Amino acid sequence: AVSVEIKVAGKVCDYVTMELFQSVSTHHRFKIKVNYRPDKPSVWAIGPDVIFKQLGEKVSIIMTHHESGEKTEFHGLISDIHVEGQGFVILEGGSPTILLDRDPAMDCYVEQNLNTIVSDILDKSGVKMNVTNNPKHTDIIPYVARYKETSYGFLSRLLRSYGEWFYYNGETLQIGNPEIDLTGVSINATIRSLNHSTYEFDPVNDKFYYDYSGTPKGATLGSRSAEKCSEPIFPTEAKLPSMRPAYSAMDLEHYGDAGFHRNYSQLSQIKASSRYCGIRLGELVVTRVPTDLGRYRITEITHTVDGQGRYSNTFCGVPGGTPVMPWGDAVMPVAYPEMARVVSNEDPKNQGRVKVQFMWQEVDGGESYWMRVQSPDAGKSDQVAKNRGFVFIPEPGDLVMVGFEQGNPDRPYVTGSLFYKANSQGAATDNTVKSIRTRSGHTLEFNDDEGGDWGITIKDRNGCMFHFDTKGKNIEITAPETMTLNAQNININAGEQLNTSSGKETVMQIGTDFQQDVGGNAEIAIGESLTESIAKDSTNSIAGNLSVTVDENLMYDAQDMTLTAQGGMKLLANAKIGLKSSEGVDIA
Amino acid sequence: AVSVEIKVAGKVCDYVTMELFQSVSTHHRFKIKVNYRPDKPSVWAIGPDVIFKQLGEKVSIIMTHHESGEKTEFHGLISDIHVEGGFVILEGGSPTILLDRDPAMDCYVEQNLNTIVSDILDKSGVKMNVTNNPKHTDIIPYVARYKETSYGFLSRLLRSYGEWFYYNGETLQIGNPDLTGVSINATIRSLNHSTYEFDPVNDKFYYDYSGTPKGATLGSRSAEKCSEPIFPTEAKLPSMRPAYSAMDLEHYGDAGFHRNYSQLSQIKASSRYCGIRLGELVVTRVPTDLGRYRITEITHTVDGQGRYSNTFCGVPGGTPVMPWGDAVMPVAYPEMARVVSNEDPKNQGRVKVQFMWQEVDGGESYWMRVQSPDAGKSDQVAKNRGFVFIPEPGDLVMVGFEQGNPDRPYVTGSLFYKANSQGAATDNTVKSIRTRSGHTLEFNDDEGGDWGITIKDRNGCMFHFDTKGKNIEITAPETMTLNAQNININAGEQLNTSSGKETVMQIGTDFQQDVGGNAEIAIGESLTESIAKDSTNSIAGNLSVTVDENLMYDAQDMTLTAQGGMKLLANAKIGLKSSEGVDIA
Amino acid sequence: AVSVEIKVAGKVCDYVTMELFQSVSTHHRFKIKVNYRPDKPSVWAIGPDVIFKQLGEKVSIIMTHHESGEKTEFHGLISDIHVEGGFVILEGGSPTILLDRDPAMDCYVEQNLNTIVSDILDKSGVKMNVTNNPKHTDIIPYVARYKETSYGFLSRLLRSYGEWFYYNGETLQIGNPDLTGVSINATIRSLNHSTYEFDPVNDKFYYDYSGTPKGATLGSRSAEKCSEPIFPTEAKLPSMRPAYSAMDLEHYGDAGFHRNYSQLSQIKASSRYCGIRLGELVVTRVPTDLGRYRITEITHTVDGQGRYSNTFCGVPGGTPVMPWGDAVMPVAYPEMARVVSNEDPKNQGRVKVQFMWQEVDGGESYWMRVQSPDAGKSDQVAKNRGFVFIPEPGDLVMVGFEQGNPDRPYVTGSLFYKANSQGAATDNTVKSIRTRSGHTLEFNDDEGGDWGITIKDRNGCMFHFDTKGKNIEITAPETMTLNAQNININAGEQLNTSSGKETVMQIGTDFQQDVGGNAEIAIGESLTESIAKDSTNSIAGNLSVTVDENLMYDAQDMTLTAQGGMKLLANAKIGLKSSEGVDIA
Amino acid sequence: VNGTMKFMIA
Amino acid sequence: GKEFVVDKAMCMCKYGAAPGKLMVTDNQFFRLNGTKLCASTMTLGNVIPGFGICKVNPITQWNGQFSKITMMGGNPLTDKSKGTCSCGGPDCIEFMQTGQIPVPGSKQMQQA
Ligand SMILES: [Zn+2]
Repeated sequence: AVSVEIKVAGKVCDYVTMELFQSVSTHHRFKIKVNYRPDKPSVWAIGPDVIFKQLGEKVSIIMTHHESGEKTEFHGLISDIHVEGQGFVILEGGSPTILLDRDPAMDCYVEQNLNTIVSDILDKSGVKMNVTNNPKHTDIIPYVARYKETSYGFLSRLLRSYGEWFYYNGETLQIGNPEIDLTGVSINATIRSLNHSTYEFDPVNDKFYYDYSGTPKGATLGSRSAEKCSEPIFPTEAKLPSMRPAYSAMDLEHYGDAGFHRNYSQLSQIKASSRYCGIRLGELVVTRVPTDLGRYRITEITHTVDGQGRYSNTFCGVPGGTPVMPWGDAVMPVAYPEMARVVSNEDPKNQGRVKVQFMWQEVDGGESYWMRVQSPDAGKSDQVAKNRGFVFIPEPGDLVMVGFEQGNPDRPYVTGSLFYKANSQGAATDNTVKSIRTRSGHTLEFNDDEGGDWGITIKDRNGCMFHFDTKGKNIEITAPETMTLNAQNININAGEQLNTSSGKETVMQIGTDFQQDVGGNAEIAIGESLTESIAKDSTNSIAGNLSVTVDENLMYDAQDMTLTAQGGMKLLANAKIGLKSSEGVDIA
Repeated sequence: AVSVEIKVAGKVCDYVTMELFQSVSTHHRFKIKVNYRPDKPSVWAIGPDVIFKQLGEKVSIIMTHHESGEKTEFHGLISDIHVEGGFVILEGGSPTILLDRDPAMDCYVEQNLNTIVSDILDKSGVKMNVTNNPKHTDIIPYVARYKETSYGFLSRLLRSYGEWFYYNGETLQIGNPDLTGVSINATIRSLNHSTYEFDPVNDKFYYDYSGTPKGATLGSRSAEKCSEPIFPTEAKLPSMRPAYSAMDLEHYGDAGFHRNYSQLSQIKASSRYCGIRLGELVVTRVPTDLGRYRITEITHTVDGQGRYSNTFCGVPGGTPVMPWGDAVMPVAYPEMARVVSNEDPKNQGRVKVQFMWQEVDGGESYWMRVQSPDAGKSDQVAKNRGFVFIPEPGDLVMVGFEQGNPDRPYVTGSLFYKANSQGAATDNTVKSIRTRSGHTLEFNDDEGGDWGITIKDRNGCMFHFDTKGKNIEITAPETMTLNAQNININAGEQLNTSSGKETVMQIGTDFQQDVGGNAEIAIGESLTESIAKDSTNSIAGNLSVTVDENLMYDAQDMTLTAQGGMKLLANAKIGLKSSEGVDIA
Repeated sequence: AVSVEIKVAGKVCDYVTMELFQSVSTHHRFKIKVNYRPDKPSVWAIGPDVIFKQLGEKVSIIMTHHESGEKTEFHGLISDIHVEGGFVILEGGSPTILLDRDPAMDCYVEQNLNTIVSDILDKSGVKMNVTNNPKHTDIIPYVARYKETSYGFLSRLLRSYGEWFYYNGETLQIGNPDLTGVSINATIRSLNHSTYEFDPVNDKFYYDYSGTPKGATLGSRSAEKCSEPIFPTEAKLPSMRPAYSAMDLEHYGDAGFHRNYSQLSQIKASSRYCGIRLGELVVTRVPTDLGRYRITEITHTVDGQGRYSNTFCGVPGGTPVMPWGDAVMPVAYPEMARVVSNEDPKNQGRVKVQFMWQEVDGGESYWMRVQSPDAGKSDQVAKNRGFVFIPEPGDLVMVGFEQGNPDRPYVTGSLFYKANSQGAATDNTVKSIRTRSGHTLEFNDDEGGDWGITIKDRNGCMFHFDTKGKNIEITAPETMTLNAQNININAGEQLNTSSGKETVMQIGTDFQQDVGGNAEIAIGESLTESIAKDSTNSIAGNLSVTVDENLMYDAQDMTLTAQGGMKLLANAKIGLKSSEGVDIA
Repeated sequence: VNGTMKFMIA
Repeated sequence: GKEFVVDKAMCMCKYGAAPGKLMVTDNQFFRLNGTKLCASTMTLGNVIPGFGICKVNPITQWNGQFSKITMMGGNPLTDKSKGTCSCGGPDCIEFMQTGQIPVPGSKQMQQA
């Protein structure tokens, strides 16, 4: 009925049994039992080697229906060879994506779309495959991380998390929607909850995206009966976060509708079998019992031929018209804090984000996208619109601890910084030093050594210093250049002696009265001339004696001069006493 | 001797094969193969779609024993249907099964097990009889449903508290309510285990050691005796469930110990008896006794020929707690949330946040502590030593979970998103600490610009450190006061004093002024000077005084001595009034 | 031609069937079906509990080949017993099975593999011979046993360092010491892989590319050549375990490469010969040479008829490292700990903490890095640039784990629990930074109260920005010094100077005092003024000098010039005393 | 010049 | 009394018919009206052509002086003072011009 021909490296294979599993969400896998005729040399004569040199060789499986002429063709590679025994060989392998699932590695992609990511992943591998790279989501993804995943694992998780069809069609690896009797039919229906919603907070845009359950696209009659039965069972809305980061409202809408349609496809399905090789993967089949059971899209199919040559066929189907293919073979990774190095902080969005380089980018170079830096205090207020709290953005070259929001490697952030070897002198003796230092040398330091330099210090590199001496209970303010005090009122109160000392000159400018009240003696010593000028009357009152001793001449000038003594006057001179006047002298 | 009758939505079901698994620790599951007679319309005549309207319908299985009269009744719902060609397969189970298909987020703040269970059961449309009688009636400060279905969350929470939680055939029970082949098994297990839990709210280290057996079959005692010498070292584990009191950890440890001890020796048997049902004690006699062996799992099997078979498993009767099994503990990873309050009634600096899942519909967490870069106490501080910056309502916080428990959240930090922050300054030259009132401590590292440190507030006070110019500027819009025992103003160059109004100098004792050179004084108004004792002046050069107006000198005795000549010149008369005369010598 | 003798506690066992499984990567496991003859008392006469007493009893299995005379010897202990109805089934396995039943916390600080292995085996009550000769004799700073049994911890730790760790049938070996059917298999595997590891303590980056093979057969070389062009891009991965040197990562990458390479081609085989033993080398020949293989696992089966069969698998001989097998890496989550010291001998700001599981019995960890909100270095600072507040002993910290590794702990932050925190202020008013002495930088945001900033210590010195009053207060208990080249004291309204005892103006060169208004001086005692040069005084108004006592003037030449009249008034005589003459013109 | 003046009694 | 008697003051005796001029020698210290020695009560004796010839038949007292000035044991003379003579009678010598000539200066050349 069906003739199956297998060609290994272009040569027709003599097989006894063959199994071939194909799926739109999992590797195709073939297992072929090769016959070795007694006349030809046996497997032991050829050897384990020579036989093992067929690893990676192409395998072509062509299944032909003689009655209808329809052909199913599959091209794959060999990944396993078993030589056991009169002695035969087991050729195991499948779609070339099998050899894409063996290289777990760490990598990242910055500001790239799905097309470029898939092209780069497939270019870095040595497996040869025709590729139809047509993803629907054409937007640039800010950051994607490959976290200990194989090439196939990373690509599968990334593409299926975006709703993109990603499967081997038997000849080419297809990304994106392709836009394309029975013997053991079996229809099943299950109770599934369609009352679910997804959420995602975007801090770069400060938006809370919310998506509720969408509308069915591909639904059979059993699907509708199952949906009707399940509607009363789940009256509460199940809220879940997005497994994949969402950067826009439309992005979350697409994520949510992909999830809803996966659920609705699992609402009811078909499990059929036949002996017809024209039933292909990813195609539509209208199933009839001997009448219509619904149109179903084939998601997986197992073509097989036993020893007698009796071809058989068995397949799974989802309601035809489902926009998204089943989620299978894909597992989202879980990421844990990693040490990294800051490479930049010139954030274009001006949000305090930094760009770091992980430890797996140390040798060959590279950097991440912009990630938030966690702060002990951060926020805003009515008086402080922006940048409230602790704002210390890391400098390039800083060793940092990078945590991951939720478990997602695509959601990294800086949890903090580390003092390892190249930037730490450690704690002082018994700690005792707690300092905030910037890159210019601005120091805000507390010294707790009560037997040493106990106190507080605010200083700069140039020499400005402001010191609390707790042991001595002193305060010092030092400016190498000018120091200026400005206030409406200045109050310099000293409980003991007050000292003022200028190196050059003390200049005292008073715009109004000058009150000086001395409770004790006054001692003025002037090393040069004293010049005094009064714009009005000068009054002096002395309760004791007045003694003025002048070494050189004394001169007094006035308009009228009255010298009245309550006791006696004595004018003593050594040369002369002249009382010349222009009007005469009178004794009265 | 057993007859089985199955009713689907009250109508007798014609079946060929029946299967029924029941457990005190997981779902009950049945699988009924329904016969379709050739004369009646086939399944395809009805269609899969009309056979699918039976989803969610009630299935009653009654197996009766003809001799003894003991019957066992089971009530469940249909979850899966398979129309295979043609017959129908009804794969359903207990209503509990329909509670395990809706993973979600939720949180319960300061509620007991009874209220949480009732709320979970009221949020689902699947209805069944419940007996909500948990033994732990205390309120739990915080329980979190983390990516969990209703049944998964309930099972984890109730088994974590040592409570019975199972379908009994007709009712979801929460809280403690001949033979063919026998297989009694014994194993070597460790009874030398302890649990620890530190509670920081009350500052207490709860520690529980392994307890004492209650239900001990002779085989379990034999296994325990054989196991004692094997594990001489006590194995310490943390509590996967938060404990808020010493008695709480005592109960948790006892439940764990009983779960461990019940596994030392167990039974598994088979029969054809309907009296043997789930959760009950059966004295096992060899076809002399073997033990009490409360039934934990039981399988009812009916083949096409009509023979009823029974297989069950038994845990030693008298074991207080039931097997863990279905219960699974979730693992939590850092989340983002918003601070809604910082008004901890216990005054420990804890905050209450609102996670992203409780944003559209509202809600808030319990009190969780905020991690600090520096936190502690000392002899001279004893409280709040370190970095104490409690987040304000509205802040965006990264919330972490101690261990992996979603019920142990703590604020790891705060985040600067689009709304919160402007970016770093050019070349990241600004490093600031600011509070909500506008207080600022800023370091500016831009050596080409405003390099220096600044302590300022929003009203105008400032303590700028101009590093480029090596200057210090202290500015106050109002009075500035300098208080000390001794104050020294030391200027290496010109020192300047200014005042827009009067300058007042108050010296309590003697005042000293030493000037190295010239002393220039300019007074724009009258000068008044008062001296309470004698005034002494010594001029080493000339003394010159010029008075524009009249000069007056009054004293008791006036002595004018000249080492040269004395000259009195006037443009008018020179008076020489004297009450006692004038002497010339 | 193989006879098998089974001895349970030294007594010959009458066994119906036997299965035995030996492996170099997992447990040995046997299953013996002991026969009970009709003439002897049945298992129910004896009683399962009495039969259970055989838990932990030694079992010896000797399989001897009659023609060759070779013997295979196994010594294990019974772990499970199943009395089925009757017969008994013993599932004991190797003694390492009883070492895999006690998960616990533990830590080993500055120990080598030999000491850790000896400690683990000494703490257990399973007596077995051990050849503890691990190749890696260097000490390891920190090893954490996290929710791991003794065997599981030992397995993962010894297979992380590439050591052989397996039971040989009579001894627990740590470190390197005619077929019926056959099946040789080849696989495509990637040898283009590399390992990386950053050491922050040594500030180094360790990179190890894939090594070179030792144990390669023809199939291994063929598979390697076939898979060479399929993986052109190298896959970088981090080390599962920490590496503290370049040679350490070389060893880790070598073990990984050899484990990967050994699976390129492997063998499975069947036999009936008791000369093929676990961990031995056999030459596989077609009953023409398939290669030399090391037996990694082997099964010994005796059926009811007594016929002995053999199934085993082999890795290419010459392979240095055995399969990963039971070894599994644990995943750690944030814990709480207490800092016990911070005296880091490497002077890297690291702290030493004690976890909650090592609290009752004491114990510490190794030094761990402390996370900082700001940390790094610059050209000017070059060390300790950022936020350096090292935790103090007694602090409650949250300990995170780098990656998932329990052996890579670090301090995430400090916690304010009941004893650490006292609570936020009114509406969360006070934001403070305090050290252990009492130094306090405080921001008070209560605009209705003590709004403002404060820098203070516990001895009295204070710097207060009073934002409500717009004032600045600087208080020093003893002395306040102001040093600068130029000091300006600019008062908008008032400059008040007050001194308790003395005001001392020490002017360097010149004194300038410009008064815009009145000058009022009140001197409470004597005034003493000295001038070293001239003394000029200009008065535009009236000059009054009223002396209550005697007035004395001394000079060389005295001239009094009155532009009007001069008056000499006295109540007593006026003395005009000279030497060369008195002229009253 | 001022010349000379008279010393008399007021 | 109004003025003070100085050296070379014009004076006459009540008998001698010649207006002689006073001579001051006891004072070398107290000058006034320029450089004219002041006459005191110690200007006694031949302190004066002593009025030409005597005519008593055809200095010991200086009463009338100013008592508020003491110039070294003596008091200054006044325009109303009268002197005696041992050869004559009491209060015989009088004064008309007391030797004080006011020379006018720049101030006195503005008031005219
Ligand atoms: Zn005469």
